[PDB]
Amino acid sequence: MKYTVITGASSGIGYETAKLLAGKGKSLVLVARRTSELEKLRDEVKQISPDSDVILKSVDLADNQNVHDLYEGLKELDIETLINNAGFGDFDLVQDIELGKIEKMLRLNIEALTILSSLFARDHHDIEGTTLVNISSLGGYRIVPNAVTYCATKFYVSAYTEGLAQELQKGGAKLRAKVLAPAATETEFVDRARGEAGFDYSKNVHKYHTAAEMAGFLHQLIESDAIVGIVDGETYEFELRGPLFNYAG
Amino acid sequence: MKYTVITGASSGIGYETAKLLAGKGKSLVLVARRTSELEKLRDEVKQISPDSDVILKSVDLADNQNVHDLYEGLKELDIETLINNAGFGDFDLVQDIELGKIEKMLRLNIEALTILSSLFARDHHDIEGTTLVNISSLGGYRIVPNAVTYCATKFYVSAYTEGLAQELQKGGAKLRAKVLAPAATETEFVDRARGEAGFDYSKNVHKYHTAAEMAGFLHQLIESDAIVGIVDGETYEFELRGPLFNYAG
Repeated sequence: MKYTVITGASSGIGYETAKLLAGKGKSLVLVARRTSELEKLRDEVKQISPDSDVILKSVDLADNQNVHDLYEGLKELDIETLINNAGFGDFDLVQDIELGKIEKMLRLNIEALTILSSLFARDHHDIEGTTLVNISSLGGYRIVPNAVTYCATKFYVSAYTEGLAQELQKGGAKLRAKVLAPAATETEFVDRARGEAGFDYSKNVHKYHTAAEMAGFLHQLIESDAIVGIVDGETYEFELRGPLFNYAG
Repeated sequence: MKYTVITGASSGIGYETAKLLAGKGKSLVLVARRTSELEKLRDEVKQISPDSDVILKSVDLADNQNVHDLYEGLKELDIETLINNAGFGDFDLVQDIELGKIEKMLRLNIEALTILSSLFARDHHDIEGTTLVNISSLGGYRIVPNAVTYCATKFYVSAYTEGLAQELQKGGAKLRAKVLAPAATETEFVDRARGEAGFDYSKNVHKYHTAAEMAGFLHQLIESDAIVGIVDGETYEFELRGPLFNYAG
């Protein structure tokens, strides 16, 4: 009846978020390219919550028109939450990057996120109980060597979302906007970012959250009054906080 | 024989930079859409410096292919400096924006700048005497109400450029990357951002630099060892300094 839209639902944080919210009886619109994985997730959602309605959207969100079309197709649904989670990364020096991939990364991590945020805001700003959650990274607040382009995309996500969140608050909007900033999380991110499958976090990363743990944090952020949900890089504690960037409003 | 590439040369900061560097006897590649204004600038550059060679590129940089084709066409030139100055803004709430314009803004402010930075770095990283200068904004370090999307584009430019600059330094590169962050500057920026010609800074803005003053700052940043050239929002003093963002390298 009321729906949560999750982009990048087919694996990782998005997948676990779907499973967690199914635990709360929510209906879901699950968006990704991998139809097969979406269908697997759907089965798992329905096992957790038989009365959850699930809508699958097999869509490449790296195309701006595809994003517009996606949103237009939801017009007959009551969306209470929209989660802009689809995204990927890259490891390489700038002088070494493949522009096809980096261009796509800009279209996905920045453009698709801006298009859906904008369209959601346009027709949810005055609707009670609505929430926009954009997924940045701790890398959207502090730069990581060998990941400059990706970090920059997340600085965009962080600044955009903090700006939007404060615009809505100050303008008396009913819509709330939030930003999740994970650190290391065990998903397919490293595999896609290095361009080779089967990275093992247990044998390569000293500190990381599971995707299930990150989904829990995401849920805590939604239910909170805080704008920012960020993992501390030193302690790996999850912190609900106010905007981190300077704001001239 | 050695060239400075200036994007957005047809008005504002870019225009004044061309005239200043002409004063230094430099040769120029001037890029923009307005052929007529490019030719006017060319006349003025030649009046300042008859021995400066001037190459004009009438190009819409909001199309990624056009940016690639632009760069490939300079292959026979010796580029010592590339300035990613083309860009525009918008004033409006997120819920009120026009997606065509904001989509274009992402393609120009973010994508064209990334493409040219990446391409320049690819074949200049080890070349003595080369400089990349990306034009951000004071709004790429502090968020301005009613300009959230644009500010996010400039947080991208700031983080990308600081990240790149540090990557190059840490890696022993000969190439130097810099970021200029103007505050209010008397250009066509307000006209294009409100979608309304004829804005008068003298009667509407308490503090602003002229485009000529900002060109001078730009020149000081190139000659400096500093990564960041930023205008103080309270004093409007120009400061040469190091990265502002948290960096983990």
